[PDB]
Amino acid sequence: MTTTMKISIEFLEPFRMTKWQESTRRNKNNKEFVRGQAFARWHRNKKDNTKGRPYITGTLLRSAVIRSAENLLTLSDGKISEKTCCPGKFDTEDKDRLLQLRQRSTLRWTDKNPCPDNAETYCPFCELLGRSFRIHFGNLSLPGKPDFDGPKAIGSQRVLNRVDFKSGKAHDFFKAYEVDHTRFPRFEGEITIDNKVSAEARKLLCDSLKFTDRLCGALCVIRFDNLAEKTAEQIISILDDNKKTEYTRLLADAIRSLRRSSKLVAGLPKDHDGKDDHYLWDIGVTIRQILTTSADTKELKNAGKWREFCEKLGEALYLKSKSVLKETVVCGELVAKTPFFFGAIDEDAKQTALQVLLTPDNKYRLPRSAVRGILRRDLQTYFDSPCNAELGGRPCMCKTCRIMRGITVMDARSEYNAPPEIRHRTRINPFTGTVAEGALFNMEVAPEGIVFPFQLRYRGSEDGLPDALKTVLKWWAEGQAFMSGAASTGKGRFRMENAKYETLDLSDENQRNDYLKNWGWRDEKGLEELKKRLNSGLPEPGNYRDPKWHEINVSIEMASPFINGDPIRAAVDKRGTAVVTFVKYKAEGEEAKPVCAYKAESFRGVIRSAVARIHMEDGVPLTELTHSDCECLLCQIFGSEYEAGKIRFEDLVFESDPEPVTFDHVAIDRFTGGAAAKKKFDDSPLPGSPARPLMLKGSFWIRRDVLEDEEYCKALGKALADVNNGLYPLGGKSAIGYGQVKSLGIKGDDKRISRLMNAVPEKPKTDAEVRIEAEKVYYPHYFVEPHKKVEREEKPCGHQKFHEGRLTGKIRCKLITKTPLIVPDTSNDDFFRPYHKSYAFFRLHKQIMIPGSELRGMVSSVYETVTNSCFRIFDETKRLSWRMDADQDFLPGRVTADGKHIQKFSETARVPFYDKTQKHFDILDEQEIAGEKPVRMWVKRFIKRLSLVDPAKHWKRRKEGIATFIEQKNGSYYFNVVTNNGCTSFHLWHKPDNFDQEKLEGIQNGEKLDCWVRDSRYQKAFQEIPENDPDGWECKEGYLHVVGPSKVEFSDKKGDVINNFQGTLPSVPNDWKTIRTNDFKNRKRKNEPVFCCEDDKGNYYTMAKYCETFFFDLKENEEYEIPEKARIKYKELLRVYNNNPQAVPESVFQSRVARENVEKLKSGDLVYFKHNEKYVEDIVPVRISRTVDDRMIGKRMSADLRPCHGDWKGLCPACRLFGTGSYKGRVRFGFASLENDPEWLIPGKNPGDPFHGGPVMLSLLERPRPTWSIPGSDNKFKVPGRKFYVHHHAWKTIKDGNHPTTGKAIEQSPNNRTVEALAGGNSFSFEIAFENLKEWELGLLIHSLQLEKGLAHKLGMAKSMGFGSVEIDVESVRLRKDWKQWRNGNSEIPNWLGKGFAKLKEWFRDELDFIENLKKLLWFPEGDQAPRVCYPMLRKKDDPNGNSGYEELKDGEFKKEDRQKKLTTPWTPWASS
RNA sequence: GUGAUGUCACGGAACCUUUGUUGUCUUCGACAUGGGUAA
RNA sequence: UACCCAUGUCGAAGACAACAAAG
Ligand SMILES: [Zn+2]
Ligand SMILES: [Zn+2]
Ligand SMILES: [Zn+2]
Ligand SMILES: [Zn+2]
Repeated sequence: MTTTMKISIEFLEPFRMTKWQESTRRNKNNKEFVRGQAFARWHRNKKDNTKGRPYITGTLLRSAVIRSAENLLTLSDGKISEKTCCPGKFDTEDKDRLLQLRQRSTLRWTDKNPCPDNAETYCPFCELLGRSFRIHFGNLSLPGKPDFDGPKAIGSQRVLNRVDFKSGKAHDFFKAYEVDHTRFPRFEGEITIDNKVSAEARKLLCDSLKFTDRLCGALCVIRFDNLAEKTAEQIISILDDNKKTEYTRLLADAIRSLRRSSKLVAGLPKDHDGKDDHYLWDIGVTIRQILTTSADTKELKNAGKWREFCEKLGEALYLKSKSVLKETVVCGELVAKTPFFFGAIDEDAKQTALQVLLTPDNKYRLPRSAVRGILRRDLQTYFDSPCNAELGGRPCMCKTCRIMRGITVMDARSEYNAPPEIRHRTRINPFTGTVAEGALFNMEVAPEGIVFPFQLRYRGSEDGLPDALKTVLKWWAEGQAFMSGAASTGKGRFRMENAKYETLDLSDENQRNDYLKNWGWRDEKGLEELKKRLNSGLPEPGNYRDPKWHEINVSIEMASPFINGDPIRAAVDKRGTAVVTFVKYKAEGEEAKPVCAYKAESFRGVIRSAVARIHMEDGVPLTELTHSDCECLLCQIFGSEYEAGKIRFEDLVFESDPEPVTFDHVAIDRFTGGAAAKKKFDDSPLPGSPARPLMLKGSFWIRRDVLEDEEYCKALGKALADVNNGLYPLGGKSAIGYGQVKSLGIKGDDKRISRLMNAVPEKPKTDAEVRIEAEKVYYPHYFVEPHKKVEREEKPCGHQKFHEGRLTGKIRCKLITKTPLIVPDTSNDDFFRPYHKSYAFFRLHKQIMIPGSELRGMVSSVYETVTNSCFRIFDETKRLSWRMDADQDFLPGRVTADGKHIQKFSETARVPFYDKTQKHFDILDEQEIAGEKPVRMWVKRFIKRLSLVDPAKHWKRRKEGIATFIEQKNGSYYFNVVTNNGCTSFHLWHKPDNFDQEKLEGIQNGEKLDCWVRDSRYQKAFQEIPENDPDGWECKEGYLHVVGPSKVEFSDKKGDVINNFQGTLPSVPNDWKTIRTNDFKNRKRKNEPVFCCEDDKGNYYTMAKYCETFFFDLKENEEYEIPEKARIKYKELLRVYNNNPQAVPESVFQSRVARENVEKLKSGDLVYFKHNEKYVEDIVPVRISRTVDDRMIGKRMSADLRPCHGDWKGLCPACRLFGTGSYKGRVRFGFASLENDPEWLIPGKNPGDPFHGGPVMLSLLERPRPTWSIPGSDNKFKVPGRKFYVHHHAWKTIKDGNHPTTGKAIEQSPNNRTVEALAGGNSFSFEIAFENLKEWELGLLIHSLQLEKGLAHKLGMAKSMGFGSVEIDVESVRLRKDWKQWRNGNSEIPNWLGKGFAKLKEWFRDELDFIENLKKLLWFPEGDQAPRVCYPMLRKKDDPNGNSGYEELKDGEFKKEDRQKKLTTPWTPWASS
């Protein structure tokens, strides 16, 4: 006789579920199992499989109901209905049977004895306990009994740590499964109640069910009545096929960044010319096309679906890369004033190192655990007493724990669901100034401005909230709620807003019953009614305590460009650039606004370095200290791995919205003087200049106790003063003038910290002498042959501190132009044009200036020559090659079926193919033409010519014989000649012998006559014996070498041979096998057959080759193997053939190697080869072809002169001063600013604006040719030296349209430049910042700058044609004696120069000849002295002046034997004239 | 799928430390092609 | 198997090297 009451539990928060465990561990000795006794449980349908279902025990529900009953009986003085309850019986004989025992105190409401063990009737409380089944609680299950694969199908495990209060660092953690109430809100069950129980027991059960507010860690209401995989495979296959796997990770991070929107697919960058040949997105179908067809797929039209697709694809690519009781309700919103980071790692998401916590539907989550932890920390801070409570046991009774036992906080989420942003973070090596090994990672960051609903309920005996809670909530109201991790980088600062508080008296019977009836107004509907009763504001704490953190505002003025780089954003950005500045997102509504900001991590690192460089502990600078378990200044101010820091830097944002500009850079090879291979690049920094300085303003929070301390204030003041003196540039690429701090100023410190922030020798006369003759013509560039000794002895000083005896400061110099100067703005190529590229001068904010990178390059090139050093930029991997001449050792051969052997054909013959004397093309198969199948062709090696008259009147070896005349036709005689006493009889046709045929004109058929026969070399083969000469043909089997009609001459202007062509010029045929000879270059003798044609693309073609080859007499016994060196040389030859700008525009006239893009040597190939012993030296595909050098170009140079590899071989003085990849340089080159209004070379069109200038056209600036200075493969030829262009006044001649060498004209072209030049007399002032420079280093830098009276520099564009001669005068030197004191060093300059020259004497005692050579290359022409300098022309027939061209110079003056000495002796003429 | 006269698990901040940075003159002249002739 | 040269056009580089998380 029982009745069933059905119950339902609805969860308002994600609830906690336990990990499944077998019955062997379900005991009292397992910590993990007993920890989850208050959580939901997971069942197994079978023990082996994880397929199961979540359930809630009836025991947990019963315990919660009993606790609520205790509370209700306490609030009603033990009275339920008209009966009084007993104090309750909680006393068990067998303590062991109880899995757990109560460790909280039991509420007490009466002094009576508990009910008797055996009694006729029991109080309602005892009936509810179960002493009077009577009331049985059944397990609650999901409705419908659904099955799930496993716990991870319904929930995700999360880590919850425990943080020490004093240190701020965690020391332990535990995990639990969180199941979202959105997916699984309701659990249903039943309670079986016996009919004999009293009505008061049922009333108490109902009241306790309605009073139970939490269960399984969540607030609850109890009521009783393929494509991504395929895309990844395709992308990986495309990368594998094209050998572009090194771009995989960059493609994994970029594609992942596409998860924000599919619109980014159309916004992907293109090539530099606007075409779809981007080096990343057009690798292939292409990757861009794959992403395009994935974007508009019907499946991925939803934003969430596209985000999931992008995340899965990025992950796949990354893996490929490897009594009195009151309740106060406070409702408001927590708003993020900074980015925040609640850490939670997904094990299946390995692409991001640091991740934020999200809901299953990708909403940002403000967890309840973090809010409780922050509340406890803030209360402990308020009380100034840490809670020394250990886990487990009876509850702690401190002031904090008492407050926390009445506190309930709702877990919160946000409507905003955009994916988090990814930030790059690194750690710098203090000694090298570069990044440390392995210190590169990325962090997920949630945007600022996200709003979370916030509800806090406090249940306690006080009238309202305690004073501690009031003060903590007022701290949070002032925006000092630091909730999340990564606080030192200014993350996780919230402000509580729209706060309302209301107290409900649960002691009142009416209020208690109202609370019970409405379930405490904790559900979504109940909160709506409750919030109407809430009153705005917060209680004012009587004993209010000030917040522990104080805000200090920083304002930085930088008169220079700035960049905080982000390469992935650039890889995705619409405008193709190598790197772009960092941009963050802030949340507005459901949208994200991107803004440019200086990362808080970078500013924190710079400030920390500034503090550490000037301070040292116990004789050791703070940087060198291990910073483990120490009390040093750096750990006190900034924290360490042991404890949290007392300072927190926020992101500094730039005022206004400065849009970034694009600066191009190219590395200049020190040998060739031109662009180094692959070293062309872009940068997109924020533009800054003295005209419009960047203003970077932000805040950082410092703890009050530090701001009170005098020593910390003094340390921060000295560091910020050194930053204020420009000692610490912000951002990257400061070596080229970026991010120079003009001024720093802090506010809000009450002046505690800011109180600390507050004749040059004449150029020496030169000794250099250069004699110039007006007749002589000199070369544009010469080479300084360097001294063999490059000093690697010194070790580079670290950037960790300033050193005694070393000089730090700034050099202000005046750079003067002595000739026109050209520095182009290459972002736009149409400044002087309405194609022919035309560049404006370099201007920043419409101010003419020289970027620091060009000045740095020029000064570094001079410095590498003053002190002998390595060639810092040099393409060592280049392989030189030359063309053969018509002058033997190459022999025919066929590559065997193995592929590692080539046999040797004994003989070759010329088989006419493209003339009208045979039908070989018709009577040969494709396989025979290709050389696959052997063919039988008659060959003749000697033809016979005869004279009727005995040799006279003009052979040297003739055999006389009897000619029997057969016939005469076509004007040519025909007779069978029998000679060698009848041994050899052959039929031959004969041309009329001049002055001889007339004597014997009489034609007798069957005659006998006297003749003399000679043999001539006629090495030709035909498949069928020709009818004219059916004698002396030997049938031989061999292979046909057919490379096509390759020997061709293509001219824009009509050549002599094609001009005399009679008829109409035919079209170029598509099939190269149909090409037939149409004319003869020597028509008189019917030789040199030629095929002439004309086309629009290539103008006139003249193909003079009519014979293919026939390889016969193969030597199968003889073979030669192919070394890998020969194979790589042949591959280089093939790539040079295929990558040929000057190739003929018709592929029919190209060889089979070039017209069919032969990428490798394969089996069956017929080639020429030269060999040594049993291995092949060189292989060529045609008769006259390319010769490839065996060694790299860098081998032609001494190893001491090669670029330093770091990993410290050591460092040269110039590499030491300017830095390498592993060592940061100690010099920073700022932008030179033009002092006055510019005197220009050419005034522009409009006289209204005088600052702008007019166009001028340079001649063709062509690629430097290393093969000229290096005449060939001989080891005698070396790298002559470092190229330095001489000073000359060809700019005057080329100011008109006069070519430098010729002067005929300079017409526009699609391959030349137009520029505006700063005429001579322009004055710039610039500053070079240096740190830790020796005396001789400063002296030699000054010498490199000033040079001597009579010298100059060359800077900018078109140095060969007289442009860019500039001079530098050192104006002033400021030296950093101390952080507070600076003194001038103009009196110390002579000592600097003397010590530098003494160091030069030490290094090179009397071998300073290079200096003089450099000096002669730096010598500037005196008055009444104008040398003439120009490159030669191709040939003398192209030069009106009559000077010898390159073809006439390679033999003669600049012959291979003496070209190097001519080019290594400065100012050496190449034309006497 | 929990036992039952005793479960503070709202008893526990995934927390602390790290500079997207180092190096690079928007520069610049001789090369490309393969045969033809031996009346 | 031994000589002989003939033709006059043409852009190149477009990022590279390193770190890809540790304590
Ligand atoms: Zn009782
Ligand atoms: Zn406590
Ligand atoms: Zn320390
Ligand atoms: Zn070096």
